Amino acid sequence: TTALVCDNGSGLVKAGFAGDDAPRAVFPSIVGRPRHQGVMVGMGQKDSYVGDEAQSKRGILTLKYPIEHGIITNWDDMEKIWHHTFYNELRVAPEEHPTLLTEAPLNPKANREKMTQIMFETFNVPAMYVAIQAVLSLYASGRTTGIVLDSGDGVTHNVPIYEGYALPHAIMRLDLAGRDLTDYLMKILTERGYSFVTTAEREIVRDIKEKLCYVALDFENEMATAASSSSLEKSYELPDGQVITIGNERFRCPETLFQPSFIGMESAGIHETTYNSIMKCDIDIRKDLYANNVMSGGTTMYPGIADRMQKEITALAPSTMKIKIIAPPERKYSVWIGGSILASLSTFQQMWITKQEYDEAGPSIVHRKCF
Amino acid sequence: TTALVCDNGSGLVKAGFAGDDAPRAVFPSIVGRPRHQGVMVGMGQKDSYVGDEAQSKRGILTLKYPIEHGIITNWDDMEKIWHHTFYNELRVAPEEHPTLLTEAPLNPKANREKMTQIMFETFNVPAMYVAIQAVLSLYASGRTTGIVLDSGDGVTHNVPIYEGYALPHAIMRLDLAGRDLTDYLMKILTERGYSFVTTAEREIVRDIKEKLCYVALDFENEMATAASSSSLEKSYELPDGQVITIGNERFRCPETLFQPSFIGMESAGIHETTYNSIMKCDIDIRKDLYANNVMSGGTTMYPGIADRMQKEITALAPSTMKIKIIAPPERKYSVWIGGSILASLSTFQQMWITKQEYDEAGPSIVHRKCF
Amino acid sequence: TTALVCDNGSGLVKAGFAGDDAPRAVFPSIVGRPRHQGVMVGMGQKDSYVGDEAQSKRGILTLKYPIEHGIITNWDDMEKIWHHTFYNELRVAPEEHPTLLTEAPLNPKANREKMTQIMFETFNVPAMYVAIQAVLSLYASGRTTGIVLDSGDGVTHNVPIYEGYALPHAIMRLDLAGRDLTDYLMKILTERGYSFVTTAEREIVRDIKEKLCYVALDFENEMATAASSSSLEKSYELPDGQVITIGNERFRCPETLFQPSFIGMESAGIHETTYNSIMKCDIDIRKDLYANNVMSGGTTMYPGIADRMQKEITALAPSTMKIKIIAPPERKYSVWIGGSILASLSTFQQMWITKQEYDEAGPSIVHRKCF
Ligand SMILES: Nc1ncnc2c1ncn2[C@@H]1O[C@H](COP(=O)(O)OP(=O)(O)O)[C@@H](O)[C@H]1O
Ligand SMILES: Nc1ncnc2c1ncn2[C@@H]1O[C@H](COP(=O)(O)OP(=O)(O)O)[C@@H](O)[C@H]1O
Ligand SMILES: Nc1ncnc2c1ncn2[C@@H]1O[C@H](COP(=O)(O)OP(=O)(O)O)[C@@H](O)[C@H]1O
Ligand SMILES: [Mg+2]
Ligand SMILES: [Mg+2]
Ligand SMILES: [Mg+2]
Repeated sequence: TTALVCDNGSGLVKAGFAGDDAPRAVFPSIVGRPRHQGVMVGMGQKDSYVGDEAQSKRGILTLKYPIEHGIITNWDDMEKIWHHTFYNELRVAPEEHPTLLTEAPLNPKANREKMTQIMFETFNVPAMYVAIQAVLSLYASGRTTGIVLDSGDGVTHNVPIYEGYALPHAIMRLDLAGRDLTDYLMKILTERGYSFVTTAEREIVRDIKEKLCYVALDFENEMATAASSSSLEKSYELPDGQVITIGNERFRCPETLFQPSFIGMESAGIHETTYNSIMKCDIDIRKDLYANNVMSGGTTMYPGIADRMQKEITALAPSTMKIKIIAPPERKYSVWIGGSILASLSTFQQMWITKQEYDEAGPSIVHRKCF
Repeated sequence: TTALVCDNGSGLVKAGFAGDDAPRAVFPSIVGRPRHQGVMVGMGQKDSYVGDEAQSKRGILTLKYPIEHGIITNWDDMEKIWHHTFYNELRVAPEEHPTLLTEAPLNPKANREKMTQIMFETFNVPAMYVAIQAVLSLYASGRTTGIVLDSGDGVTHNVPIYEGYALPHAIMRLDLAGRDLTDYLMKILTERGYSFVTTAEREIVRDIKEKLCYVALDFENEMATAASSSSLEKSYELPDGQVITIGNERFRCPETLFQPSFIGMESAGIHETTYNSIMKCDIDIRKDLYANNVMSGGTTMYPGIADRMQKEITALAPSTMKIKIIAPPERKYSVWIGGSILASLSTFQQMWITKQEYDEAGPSIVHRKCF
Repeated sequence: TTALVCDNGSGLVKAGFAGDDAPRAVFPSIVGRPRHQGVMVGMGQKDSYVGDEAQSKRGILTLKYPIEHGIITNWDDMEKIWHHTFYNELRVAPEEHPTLLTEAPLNPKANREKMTQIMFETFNVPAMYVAIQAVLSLYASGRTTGIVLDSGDGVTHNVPIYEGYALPHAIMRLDLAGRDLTDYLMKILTERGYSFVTTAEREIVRDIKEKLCYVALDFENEMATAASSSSLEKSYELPDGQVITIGNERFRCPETLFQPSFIGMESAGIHETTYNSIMKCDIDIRKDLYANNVMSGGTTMYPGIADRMQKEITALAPSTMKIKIIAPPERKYSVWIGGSILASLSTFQQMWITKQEYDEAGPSIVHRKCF
């Protein structure tokens, strides 16, 4: 039976069949419920819309993300989304196909406990597993060593690995990701006048960000150049033809990745986070982590991010050494690609949590058998 | 049993059977009484006349409209109109038939309350319903989405709808319609000495308005042209042989719809009201309302009005949009046709207010079981 | 030289001198112009009227508000109102006095840019300063640690301030204020038949609101009480001579504050906004923010709103905390009184913006020498 690799990301749900090389389907993880009053008798049915249907019709809906910082907060929505992805997207019976999920490190235990409980008692999947995301990212690159910086929609996390051996005492999780960047872009935009408030309008600010934002290579220089002239301005068209124009916002918003004091946070930037992640590990493996940075996750698709991080980390690490910022072209999907790779292995097929094992031991097994 | 549709307008009662595509009865909504002595013997009885039997004898009658501005102001006579419709036009005792009525939006509660009270207590219909006029207008075109502009005889109101979900904060009503324009035409006809002072002469002026008037496409150019030439003047023959000739009145009277300050009202024209109603809707759907602007009501029957709405909304709205005014050729009965379609839904048979329910809860039930 | 303090309200301009106890002059911020034509020579002159004189004659004027939601939309008329204050109400040439102004938070930048440019180029004030309204609101009360819930005529906003160190990432600004409550009241007064359809009658609805609206401590309970008994029905006398009776509108009108979905808005009520603004702050400072909720703004004078806010917030904050609301009688002028306090301090004299500094650096200096 061909396994399934369901990466229940925090912003987008990626899914597909093991043995493939790209997800069968992608779509946002939003459950929309109508907000106004229905007058047309015999029309306006389907009290709730999920996925792309609620994405397009968002004018009359309220968009709820069930995942808030990588931690599933509302469960009824999550069950809804899993049923949707299994049936109306993949179009297969879950009770015959192994599944492989993904989770962030340092998550509350009840999260994955209930994840497995749902998978086994609602969908009756024959087998399932819960892998960490950076390990799959490091498979997707095809490596055994490296330090993985996977920044999704909810969470940012470093996870140094060396020759297959993870070093949990240096894993660092920094809860600052794409969603916060959009919520700060929305707030800065008012300086020009534009007011984006409703839940739906976050999905227009998100597109503005995805379309126009780029991380600076020298923040001070970019501010100076922007102030000098309008060379950096770019105009965007709302869904009402009205055109908006943003200048230095384009690189002020991503800057928050490196100076979380923009959003008020105390944590340090991602460059210092990765550096301090390297320093905590054993001194004799630092050489192969300094030289094997491997990015992942969507948030790392801003132009100029790689050069900026190269410069910023090299301004920290000892000069004689070499820092190499590997950025796979499809890093937006590395976790799922690695999941497919893992589910392909013959050696791995002895590590499944089978329905008999779950029935014998109970939900708590998923902690023992899973990293 | 078969239901009845009774679109009790302010100018014309349109009553018939659900299923047909036309009203079975169409008579004016007036109730006349004699203002002269009755020296004849055994002749001139029936102190009051109703409908066309009143119109044909308007020589010796005083005409009254039981409905004014869409709020019923004389129930003793609206009862006579209902009695006439049921018993002489459709020729059916209502006690057997479900009855479907209509009321304009923002129209006081104590109006439909007393309408329900009358229908249940006096005629004793098995069940009934009060559907808003814009919504039926929207069914008649079979659409799902658009901004409905009804311009009846006494009220002009908009009701934006997207995918079936109405927006109560964008329902803008403008009580300027056919009777205001009839009175204004009577006012400006005095410039040429034509003095129409009574009610019968108001009916004659209403026929003048229907027969001659048309909406200008550029008011200042039309005024200059008419003032500089006789290309526009037209004639009409009164019911005693005298012949009248009118000029720029023809397009001055309709223009009041786009400039109510012609009659002292401060509100905005119909174009501005439509734009404001759309612009109170969510940004997500304005692209779909711009291209689905419906029309209805008798007063929008002027030749070239659709072109003027096109021009005004095109000038007002953002340049990157497709304005398209939907003007069905049969749009004089659009509300009634929509009602006929609505009453013939199997899903709508659960929406009727049944006699037992009103006996239980009372007139206020209409505020619950009806829009 | 006594430095004025000109609080720029959206609905009421509050002006006076620094050091006083309360404003020397108060007058509404509207600019009116007649719509009809003059017929008698030497009468009905001076096409434009401003403020209270426009209020007095509003029967023949069209009334425009230069400010919308706190953002000066009509500069040509705000200039006239500033001229009016300086040269008729206070009756002092401004170029002899430092002039302290105010501005709401999260307010677009070009707004205060031009607000400074006009002040320095038309009136040529020797100095000036543009404070925030929450900081002044907290000055007036003499505290140092509070979260001001300032509800005005254009903007409702919270601002947590602790020991004088603001938290710029927690400030919230909602575009719901007195004017929307007035508009919703004017709409729901059509449920009874009263039609208020002119810019002149917006002020009659405004006074009906100010004089008969009150907030319910338990919305559903008050609705039941109103339906069951007429004890909540009170009558009012319109200037035209008529009389009106209003039942449950009296509290249905201010309820838009706590369930903004009544006016089609999605955002959360004021109590939820305050709770969120307190939950976005550091952990250890919430204890003192809970205990110093300082109210302000005219919209907050609705009887029963302090109690309502305290009752509602105590259901969100953990039971162990001592939620307090401070509702001084003079909370309407709080911002101006705070400005009067600020201008008199001896430590403030250095942070003025002087004519020479503006000349050397232009309007951009406002973002640098203020908050
Ligand atoms: N081309 C892009 N440029 C910038 N940001 C992007 C791009 N694509 C996706 N993102 C960001 O990535 C987030 C969603 O994608 P993703 O990182 O993969 O979430 P997740 O892994 O949890 O499924 C969004 O916050 C979005 O801002
Ligand atoms: N061809 C026409 N041209 C101009 N005005 C018209 C035309 N037909 C009807 N009207 C006007 O519309 C009014 C009646 O239209 P109607 O839709 O039936 O009003 P109601 O809301 O009561 O149903 C009349 O007063 C008449 O003046
Ligand atoms: N006692 C009151 N009760 C209720 N509303 C009031 C009261 N006083 C003023 N208002 C309303 O608040 C607004 C004026 O108050 P204000 O705080 O000064 O607005 P702004 O800050 O913009 O100057 C007006 O819309 C008015 O209707
Ligand atoms: Mg991810
Ligand atoms: Mg009509
Ligand atoms: Mg204020």
